[PDB]
Amino acid sequence: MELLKHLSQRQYIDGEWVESANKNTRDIINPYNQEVIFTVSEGTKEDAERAILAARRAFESGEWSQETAETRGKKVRAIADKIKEHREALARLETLDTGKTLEESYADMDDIHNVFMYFAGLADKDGGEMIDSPIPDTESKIVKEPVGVVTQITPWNYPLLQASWKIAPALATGCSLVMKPSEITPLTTIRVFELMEEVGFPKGTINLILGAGSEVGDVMSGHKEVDLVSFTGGIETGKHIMKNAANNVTNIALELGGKNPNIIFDDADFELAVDQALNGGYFHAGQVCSAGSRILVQNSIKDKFEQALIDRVKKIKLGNGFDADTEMGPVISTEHRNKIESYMDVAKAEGATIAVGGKRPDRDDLKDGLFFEPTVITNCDTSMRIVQEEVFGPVVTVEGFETEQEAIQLANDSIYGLAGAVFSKDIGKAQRVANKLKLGTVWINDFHPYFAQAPWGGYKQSGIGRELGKEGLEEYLVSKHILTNTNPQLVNWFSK
Amino acid sequence: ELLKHLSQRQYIDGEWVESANKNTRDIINPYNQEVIFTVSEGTKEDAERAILAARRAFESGEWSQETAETRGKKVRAIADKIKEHREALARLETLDTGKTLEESYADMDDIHNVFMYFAGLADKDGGEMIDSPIPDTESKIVKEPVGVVTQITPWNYPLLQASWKIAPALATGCSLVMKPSEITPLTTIRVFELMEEVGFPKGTINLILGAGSEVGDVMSGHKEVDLVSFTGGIETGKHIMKNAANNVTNIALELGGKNPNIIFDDADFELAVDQALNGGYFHAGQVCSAGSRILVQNSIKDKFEQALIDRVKKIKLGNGFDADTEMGPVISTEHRNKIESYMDVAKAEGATIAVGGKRPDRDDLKDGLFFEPTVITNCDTSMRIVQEEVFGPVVTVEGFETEQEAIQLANDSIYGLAGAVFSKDIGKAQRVANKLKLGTVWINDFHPYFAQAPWGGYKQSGIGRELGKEGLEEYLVSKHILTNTNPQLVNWFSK
Amino acid sequence: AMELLKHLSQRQYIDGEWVESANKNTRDIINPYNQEVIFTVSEGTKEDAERAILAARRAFESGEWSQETAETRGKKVRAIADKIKEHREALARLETLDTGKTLEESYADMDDIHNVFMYFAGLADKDGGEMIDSPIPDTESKIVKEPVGVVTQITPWNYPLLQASWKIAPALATGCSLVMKPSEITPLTTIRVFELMEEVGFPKGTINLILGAGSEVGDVMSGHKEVDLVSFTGGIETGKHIMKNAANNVTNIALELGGKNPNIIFDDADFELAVDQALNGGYFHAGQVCSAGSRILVQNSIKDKFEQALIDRVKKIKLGNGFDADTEMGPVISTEHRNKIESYMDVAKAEGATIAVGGKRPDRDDLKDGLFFEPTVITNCDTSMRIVQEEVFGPVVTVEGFETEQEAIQLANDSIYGLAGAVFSKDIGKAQRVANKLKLGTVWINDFHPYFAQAPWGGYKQSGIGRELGKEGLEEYLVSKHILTNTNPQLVNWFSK
Amino acid sequence: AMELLKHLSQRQYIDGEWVESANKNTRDIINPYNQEVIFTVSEGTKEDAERAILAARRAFESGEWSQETAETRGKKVRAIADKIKEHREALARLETLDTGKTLEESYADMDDIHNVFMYFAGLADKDGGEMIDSPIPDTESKIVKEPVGVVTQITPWNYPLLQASWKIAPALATGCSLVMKPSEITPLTTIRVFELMEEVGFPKGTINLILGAGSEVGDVMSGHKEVDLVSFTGGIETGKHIMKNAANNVTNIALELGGKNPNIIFDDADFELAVDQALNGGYFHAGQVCSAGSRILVQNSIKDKFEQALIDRVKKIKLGNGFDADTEMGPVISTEHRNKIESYMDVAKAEGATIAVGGKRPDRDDLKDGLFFEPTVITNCDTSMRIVQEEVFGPVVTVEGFETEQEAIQLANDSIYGLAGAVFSKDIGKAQRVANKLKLGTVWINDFHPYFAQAPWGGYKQSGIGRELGKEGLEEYLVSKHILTNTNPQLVNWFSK
Ligand code: NA
Ligand code: NA
Ligand code: NA
Ligand code: NA
Repeated sequence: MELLKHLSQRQYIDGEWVESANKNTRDIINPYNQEVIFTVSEGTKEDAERAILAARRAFESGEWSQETAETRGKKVRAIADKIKEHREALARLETLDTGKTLEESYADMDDIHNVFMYFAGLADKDGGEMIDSPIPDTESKIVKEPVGVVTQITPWNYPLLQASWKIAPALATGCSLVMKPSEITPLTTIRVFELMEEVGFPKGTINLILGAGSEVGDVMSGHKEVDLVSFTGGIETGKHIMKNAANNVTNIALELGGKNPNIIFDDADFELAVDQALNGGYFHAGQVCSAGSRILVQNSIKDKFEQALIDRVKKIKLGNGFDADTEMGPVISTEHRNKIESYMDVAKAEGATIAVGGKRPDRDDLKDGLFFEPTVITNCDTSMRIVQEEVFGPVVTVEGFETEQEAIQLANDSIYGLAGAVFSKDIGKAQRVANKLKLGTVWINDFHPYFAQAPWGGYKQSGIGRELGKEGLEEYLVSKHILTNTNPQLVNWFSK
Repeated sequence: ELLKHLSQRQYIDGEWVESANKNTRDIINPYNQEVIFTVSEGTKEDAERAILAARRAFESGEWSQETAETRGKKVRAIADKIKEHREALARLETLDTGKTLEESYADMDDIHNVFMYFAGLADKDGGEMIDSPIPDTESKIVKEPVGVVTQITPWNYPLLQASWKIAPALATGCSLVMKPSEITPLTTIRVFELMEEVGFPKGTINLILGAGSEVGDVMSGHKEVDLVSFTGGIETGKHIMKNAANNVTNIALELGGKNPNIIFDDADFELAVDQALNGGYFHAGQVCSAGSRILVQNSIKDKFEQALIDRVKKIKLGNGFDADTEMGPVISTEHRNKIESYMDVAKAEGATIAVGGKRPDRDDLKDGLFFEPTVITNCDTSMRIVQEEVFGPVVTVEGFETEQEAIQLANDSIYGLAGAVFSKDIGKAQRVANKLKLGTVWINDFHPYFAQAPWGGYKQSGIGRELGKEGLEEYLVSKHILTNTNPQLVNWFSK
Repeated sequence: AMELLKHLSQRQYIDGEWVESANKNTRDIINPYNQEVIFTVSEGTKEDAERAILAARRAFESGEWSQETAETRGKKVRAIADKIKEHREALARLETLDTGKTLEESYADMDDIHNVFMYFAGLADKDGGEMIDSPIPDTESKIVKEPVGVVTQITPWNYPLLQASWKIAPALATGCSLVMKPSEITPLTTIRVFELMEEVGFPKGTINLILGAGSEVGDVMSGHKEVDLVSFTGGIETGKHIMKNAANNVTNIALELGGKNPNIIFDDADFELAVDQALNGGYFHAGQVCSAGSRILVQNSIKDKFEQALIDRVKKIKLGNGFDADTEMGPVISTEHRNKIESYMDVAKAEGATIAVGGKRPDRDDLKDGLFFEPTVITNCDTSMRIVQEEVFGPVVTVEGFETEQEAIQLANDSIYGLAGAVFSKDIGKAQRVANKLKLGTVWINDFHPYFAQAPWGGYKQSGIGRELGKEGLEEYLVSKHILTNTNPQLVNWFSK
Repeated sequence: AMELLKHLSQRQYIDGEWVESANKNTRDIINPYNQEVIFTVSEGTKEDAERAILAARRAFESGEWSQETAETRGKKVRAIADKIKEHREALARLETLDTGKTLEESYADMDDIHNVFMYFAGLADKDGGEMIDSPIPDTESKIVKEPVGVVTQITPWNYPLLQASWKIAPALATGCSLVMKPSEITPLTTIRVFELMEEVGFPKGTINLILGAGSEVGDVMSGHKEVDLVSFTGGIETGKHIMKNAANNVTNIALELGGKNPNIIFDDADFELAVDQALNGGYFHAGQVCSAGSRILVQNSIKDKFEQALIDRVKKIKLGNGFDADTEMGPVISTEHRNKIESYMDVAKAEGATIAVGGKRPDRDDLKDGLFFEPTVITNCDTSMRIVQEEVFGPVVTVEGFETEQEAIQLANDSIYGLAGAVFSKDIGKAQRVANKLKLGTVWINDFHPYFAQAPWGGYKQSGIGRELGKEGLEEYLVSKHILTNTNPQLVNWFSK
């Protein structure tokens, strides 16, 4: 690729592109063919610490934290414009690094532009409140300040998208940040740091660490100079991060995936429900925190639905994300493919049926890549691990339900709470169901939509906090009550 | 006499019940160390049963789907019962905690106002309509009760801290399980009796009594809890947060502070002396926001120290029920011993105990848990006595030269709860206030808090806020409902 | 209620004192059920109104209420709420005696009035303004919300105390001083609420009650230089006059002027529900409701079925005394109003519309002395007609057909009004599409009539200006002030030295 | 700027087309520096204004802009902002040519205008309404915020493009259709911004520009039945007339009418700062500012010192061409306006005040052909005088003394106006006390003149109705609709079956 020839291979710490302190590197792979496409620095825990201290120094200097909100918004808008300027190259880089189709990558770049633009526009819209004090002769106000130094850890599935959800509000509010992308997908994050450097930020305001979570993650979540740890990734890693953050009573924001229900009533638009069940299950080979992996279909149409879904799954076009005909790319890594494979064994052992798929494809052009066939698992129930646990692959389970009440009970019967859908032409019924689902986002007759204007996050074990919207911006602010006594008098409680 | 009718049991799923193992605990009055009452000492199985009842009640919808307006009326009824029983409640609080009766009356007036504020807020939101960027879609954000909440309160202001938690939980439609400090359960039992009189669906409210070491882990680590709200010591709070991580549970923590009281040379001097005493010694300094760290400008430091010391010598110690008392005892033998151990630390580090620093030897104080009001001088920021929260009737005094030095010293702690700036130059006070990393800053005052404004800490003083609209938000969760009003097939996957 | 009258004040309330009219003029108040004089009250002069406004101003400038804490103001408003509930029975009876509506309707009003006061009591201390992130370095920018000032409040005869509560509650919660004048023909419950407010206690001049003819004191109330907001609920022609008067001092105006409210019924509506709600929309309080569903728009496919069902039910509506439990519809308010409704029947027929049922005064012996008018359905009409375009404010509905969803919307929006309306359909998606396109302040989906303190109420187009109820209602009683402090002021040195 | 004119449109913009007046009439535009005709534009008719309003209505109902996503509407408003910055130099020159103010003042306006459009671009998609916790079981209650509808916008001659931006930005951000008419004497930058908006692209009829006499088209713009909001910035007498016309259709009005703005200087103010800011308050744009500090209130203890210092500086103010870098104050806007200012000097003297300096046209050769009026200080005056009570809107200040903080507040509030004012004192607590008591929409503490898009601007009392700028400014362009859905509808069964 033309693009890689000019892309930085280094970390960005305190205004400089720097190698790892130990000079180590890591080879980055294209999951389509398992070929090494780039080599980047693999940073140390001391590099992460230096970045955090630089972020703290920059925060205390006030160069960004005391800049006007209006000016901060103009700089965030400049980032947005660079994303659009470089839309094609960024999308290509994301497809090369993550394997998803170019069309999916273009959608991400449009969303990223809009995320930065939304937060640019929100930057100067709310500085706090005046309170009508209950104490005569006092003035009470609540001022909103940037939370401080923030550490930000992003996942491999949508690297630049998830990075934008964190960077945009942090910069808009005046925070300093240290970001570490997934060790296996750093390309677009490196590129966005180049673009941010072009816009221009005070030294130490933005920092990029590259490397293994196992090497630098503990410093990023446990350092005393951090005010907020924002992590998007796996549940076990998230819980560890939160336990680390507790050592300094540090604010945490977590987005950890889900077991997202796709509820299809017998009065759904049937062909729409089939289309959206495929979309829910198989976009990005199901490697989506909000993938519709748990299909709940009304008993009366269950057989019809399974036959239609299976017939379509057999036609899904696997291939290179750069090829126009491809509908589904490979999964991200050998380890991840192996995990998906292990879940097939679990499903069968529990008594479920692998109705279609469940193996690596044999076709010659797919043999060198990390492909896994789109899969439908039938004859399963809520007690099963395959239904309860997040596989994060191109796999859906299908369960039947008899009544609206049973659909709700089954949908809520998981440890998760991120997103889900209800399909029915009876909008009143869909609305009743939506109000009873313990999910951060519920779609009525759709699957997948998210946008900067609305908060995204989970109930239960799917996370803590929200990203996007006004609530997303609030994670990056802290409230201070300043109370002035305008006619102070001695209390005279203690003897004189 | 009040005690003769007070319940001795836990309240679980609409019934007053003993501990599952029939264990009990004797409650002590710190003024004389006498046993005043005996209550059930619950088990982790009792706490679990309460959590499961709260969950069942939440899912039934009897409270969670009640109208917000009606929920507000019930919260207002609790407020009115607090006022109705103000006398008895104040007396119980002084008996249990040792603070003066006048301090307890002030608490009861505040508690009435906390409930009343949240009663009035209950029906004032609901969420937002969003202008969706996707044509032919409707986007709304609904605010729902967070769910089942566990609430753990401290021994210093038991009913006040209980009200900060109960009021928004009930206003929003949550179910709750509360556990007061094992050593100070009396007013919390009484408020449960009063809430039962108001009337709530079975399982909506539950009271567990017992050791944090026995039931705290289940209250913070149970899968059916959606929010853990804890007010207490830093080490316990960290543990609670680690437990809450097991189920990715929301946490709200209020953990105390090392709160600065910054006195400039242009402060109203007698006001600053009065407020330094108030900051340091109300409730024998057992206040999350006590002004234990006095920072005074160098040019008036000597004058200030002499004035403060002279006043400290006159502070009247005694029974909280006696009107002349200005400062009562500290809470327990263990707590007094901890304060005593800090005096040893201070001297070993090279600081000066300028006045106090020991138990008083006056006949009427000998049987109680008294500790003299104390001033520590000749200390600096590197010392443990300056950095660590003693939570007793002790203040340190450090000098500073410039406004910049005052800010640097004030911010040089792991904490961030509250603090004050005293200066007749309001512009200067405002500049300092904007630079202090504290949840509340008072200009020419010390101690004020109220339901209308959020309270909480930066840094290691906590996570989240109590009081105000932000306090209510801890008890809500957002749901984005997106309806596609003209759905079309995407036709991405081949047919 | 006649026993309640033995203790009710007959006077105005000005600057903390119950006072008669300056010229000792009075007015006899009538019960519309039997046209009997039930009470006599003071009929104030324009000088009395001026004295009340000046007292309100003096009180406002003293700060005793305007600078009271918001939390305390809220407690006082809550005290009023509690008095409404305490006196629910007597107030409901007084309202039925004065206005003629059923006692059950009056009880519902009193429950609502309690909730209005309680809502605003709870809202009183929940704002104060905002801190702005200033774009100018070394400045502090804040927006403080203050009471608007002195407010004049003019209420209608249909729901006197309810409409009074909508104005009084936010005015007191925010710290304004007010001067209220109820409809000259229905002052009873307003006098009573002033007695109750006095019991709670407010600073002298904070609340004032003028009694009398809009033709005598209305110009002073809308045109005085010391007034900051004129809030009027009533007829369109009077409202326009009030607004023109208010312009003389560039005074804020809040107006609620009624409507021609559509009740849109699709062929997939729950049919019996739609018939029930069309009756409710048309005939509660004899149709004397700002939001009455006087304009029924029914899908052509079910128009004949609907008209027959509605007409059959209208024939069964029970007319009588509002105090009698069997009564479903009381009389209209006055001779003048009944005559106006009657004149509309002539207009309808001359335009070619059909009076399908009703359209006259009833003859029954027990109804002959009262101001009764039969519930009426007008059919075979179209949007070009005066009977369809103009607000009759009586127990009368028109019925028009529509073919499509698009035509329903076009017809519903083809009026000068914009207050409220409904859409009936089991297809909630369709109902939502229609609701988004109706130019109305409130749209009900599968309901008719609901309003409550938590949500703003008011009209698009000629139905009004501004909103009452909700947070927006409170905002009518506030004014914003931007205070900008330069914390490091420097000379500009633009002009030569 | 004369080269810029060679490419500038001379026509109105109606329903997507640049068009002449229906009667082919034109108007010559003058440069106040030399009274030379610099451009000739169409002078539209009342039928042109009506056609624009009908086009705006048609466009609104088509939904092309009103139903466009808020995010996309914001992007288009941002595009306007970027064009203002792109064309900053030419626009600033055009504004100085048309209005006479200094080029440096015009550059500052263009920077502000960019920021106004950018603020509203960023606000466009940040609301939408509220979800309400309904008090009725089994109902859903929401408040949707919609564009108000069709808006007419009338701007003043002092800051034409700035005032235009305050109106255009929120109207387009919210999805309204608009019809704008700039001051007949200063249309240049408004024509230019319409060219720039056309480049960005809006649906046909969404934006319209009428050019002409308020006396010819103002009545249609304020009195047409298809208008939902009339937004006017200008003189008090015209504003009152506009409000009275708007009343004919119960149309929302937003007015900004100027003020008698106090500049309060305590004896503990930074003295040289107060002198600098008194000059700035009085004489920027030759005092032709809605918020000019024309009414100086100075503590008696320093009044003599202050008057002498102010007068000595006023004598040094440099008058000249706004294009010349040394000029500090340009000419006034027109012959009629200069004559009005002159007539006030006669009034002042007849009332017993002293013209301490200025009060006449300057004689210098390079100023003789222009509409210059000397910077003037009037002393020995009091609150009872017309010169103190009435807005001159020229390069003139009055000076009155006060003894105490209480007297400063009483005098400052003793006018019919309520737009802006300042308090100068190093005692910030005192300045805050005074600021809280001044009945003014904006109060500056130790500053004079600041305004910005982030904070609302507008007047108490006769200075206006409503606010421009900030979130409140956006709200003038929105309307609330309460949609209440009954999710389990049941028959009421009130009326007999
Ligand atoms: Na969670
Ligand atoms: Na913290
Ligand atoms: Na209107
Ligand atoms: Na006004």
